[PDB]
Amino acid sequence: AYTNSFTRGVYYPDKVFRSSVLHSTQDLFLPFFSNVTWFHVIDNPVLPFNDGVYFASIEKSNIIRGWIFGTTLDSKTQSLLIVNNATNVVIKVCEFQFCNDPFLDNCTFEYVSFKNLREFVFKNIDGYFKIYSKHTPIDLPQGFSALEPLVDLPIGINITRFQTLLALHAAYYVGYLQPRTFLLKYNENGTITDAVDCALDPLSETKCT
Amino acid sequence: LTESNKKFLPFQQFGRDIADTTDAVRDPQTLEILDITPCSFGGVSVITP
Amino acid sequence: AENSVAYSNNSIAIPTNFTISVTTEILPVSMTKTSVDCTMYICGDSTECS
Ligand SMILES: *[C@@H]1O[C@H](CO)[C@@H](O[C@@H]2O[C@H](CO)[C@@H](O[C@@H]3O[C@H](CO[C@H]4O[C@H](CO)[C@@H](O)[C@H](O)[C@@H]4O)[C@@H](O)[C@H](O[C@H]4O[C@H](CO)[C@@H](O)[C@H](O)[C@@H]4O)[C@@H]3O)[C@H](O)[C@H]2NC(C)=O)[C@H](O)[C@H]1NC(C)=O
Ligand SMILES: *[C@@H]1O[C@H](CO)[C@@H](O[C@@H]2O[C@H](CO)[C@@H](O[C@@H]3O[C@H](CO)[C@@H](O)[C@H](O)[C@@H]3O)[C@H](O)[C@H]2NC(C)=O)[C@H](O)[C@H]1NC(C)=O
Ligand SMILES: *[C@@H]1O[C@H](CO)[C@@H](O[C@@H]2O[C@H](CO)[C@@H](O[C@@H]3O[C@H](CO)[C@@H](O)[C@H](O)[C@@H]3O)[C@H](O)[C@H]2NC(C)=O)[C@H](O)[C@H]1NC(C)=O
Ligand SMILES: *[C@@H]1O[C@H](CO)[C@@H](O[C@@H]2O[C@H](CO)[C@@H](O[C@@H]3O[C@H](CO)[C@@H](O)[C@H](O)[C@@H]3O)[C@H](O)[C@H]2NC(C)=O)[C@H](O)[C@H]1NC(C)=O
Ligand SMILES: *[C@@H]1O[C@H](CO)[C@@H](O[C@@H]2O[C@H](CO)[C@@H](O)[C@H](O)[C@H]2NC(C)=O)[C@H](O)[C@H]1NC(C)=O
Ligand SMILES: *[C@@H]1O[C@H](CO)[C@@H](O)[C@H](O)[C@H]1NC(C)=O
Ligand SMILES: *[C@@H]1O[C@H](CO)[C@@H](O)[C@H](O)[C@H]1NC(C)=O
Repeated sequence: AYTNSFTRGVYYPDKVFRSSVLHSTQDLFLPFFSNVTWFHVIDNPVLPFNDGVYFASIEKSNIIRGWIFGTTLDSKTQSLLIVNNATNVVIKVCEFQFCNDPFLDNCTFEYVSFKNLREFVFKNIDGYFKIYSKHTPIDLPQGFSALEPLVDLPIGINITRFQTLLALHAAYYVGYLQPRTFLLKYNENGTITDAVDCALDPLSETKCT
Repeated sequence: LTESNKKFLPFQQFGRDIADTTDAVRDPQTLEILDITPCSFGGVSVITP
Repeated sequence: AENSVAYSNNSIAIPTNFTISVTTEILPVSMTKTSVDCTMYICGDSTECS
């Protein structure tokens, strides 16, 4: 299936404080009013990565627990793994495949840390994995939310495909990022309050000009 | 470097000016915000006969 | 609007009443005075660039 993006996916592009300005920057952004694939959980198909992934999830009890990343994903090359087991967050890059634990009655890197909508942006730039996130108490809602950076990792391995992980005893949306130019509005406190996609319609091109 | 009172976000490190120049920094040891001002202005007016 | 003056060689038109019109004219006179510095603008607090 498909559904509208509804002006979502705007994150902070850097670590620079700006106050009450309109800044035009070009980066990997989700295009406005675009198509995102909707999957329903009562399925976790293998999907590609491309230049980046906007992963939104509407949940009430955190059914989605994490993601797996890699190129082959068959215990052949390095495969990244994000797992939240409701106490801490585990990041691995090991090859070993583990079955999903039911919740009824060699690698050189490892890190240990409907009412809810959790939005994440994953992108791999010059061998660095960047994860931006935003969790809000709530098709996607037509509101503007700015995604703050949480996770930066020096991983290095290429990632071309990914797959989500479910807590098998809620729905999610997947979109792809594109190189786009955005006009962002920084208020008095350095928060991104609104954005304009410069290549959507001629009115926004006039606004960006 | 001068003591400042800018409200930096917790993930932000630098503040930028109108000229996209660095105006505020965050010290990496003591997490405080410091403003950067020039050394001294050179242009003074001289009124003389 | 298209107009056509009723012209003939024995007819004249003379006003019998008037009006007093006070109109507005706006004229710029001066602008902002600015001044520049060489080293503060170009390099700025840099001895070797100066
Ligand atoms: C040459 O032109 C001048 C002005 O252009 C005329 O002189 C006088 O003009 C005034 C204004 O028109 C006449 O006074 C009264 O005007 C009222 C309308 O007022 C509105 O418009 C004016 C601007 O024109 C605004 O300031 C005002 O706030 C209003 O928005 C009419 O309602 C009056 O009529 C009443 O009085 C007459 C008697 O005068 C009654 O017969 C009516 O029934 C009514 O009760 C009035 O017209 C003033 O009357 C003009 N003077 C004279 C002597 O008529 C000249 O008339 C004109 N011609 C010549 C030959 O000089
Ligand atoms: C869910 O995931 C967490 C995260 O790994 C598991 O909890 C335990 O987390 C600690 C993080 O500090 C792991 O490290 C160990 O900590 C102890 C004491 O802090 C320290 O002495 C060790 O040297 C080591 O650093 C610990 O390995 C991990 N426990 C296990 C068994 O892996 C938690 O177990 C997971 N499961 C559940 C049901 O919560
Ligand atoms: C940027 O953030 C600052 C916070 O440091 C804002 O300043 C203050 O913000 C509060 C709202 O959070 C304003 O309301 C006040 O709230 C307190 C606590 O609830 C209450 O006791 C007061 O009676 C008042 O209602 C407060 O007026 C405001 N103060 C000033 C000096 O601005 C600031 O507004 C933010 N700027 C933005 C969002 O543009
Ligand atoms: C980087 O390391 C420095 C140590 O050189 C850390 O500074 C230390 O911060 C703690 C914060 O709790 C200070 O403890 C408290 O300080 C207050 C005021 O000085 C005092 O009244 C309390 O009784 C308590 O001692 C500690 O003094 C301070 N040490 C120094 C030498 O300034 C700093 O927090 C570290 N920064 C990061 C980002 O890790
Ligand atoms: C699993 O372990 C082996 C052996 O430690 C890793 O092999 C690397 O092999 C190359 C050439 O054979 C060596 O130059 C490297 O030094 C080895 N790596 C290390 C860390 O010693 C292999 O890469 C490991 N695989 C994963 C996914 O961690
Ligand atoms: C976008 O979604 C709409 C509605 O689901 C669909 O009609 C259209 O074909 C989609 N376009 C692309 C390029 O996927
Ligand atoms: C990623 O792909 C590029 C080009 O295909 C390759 O040069 C690079 O070695 C790959 N990265 C890793 C970690 O193998």
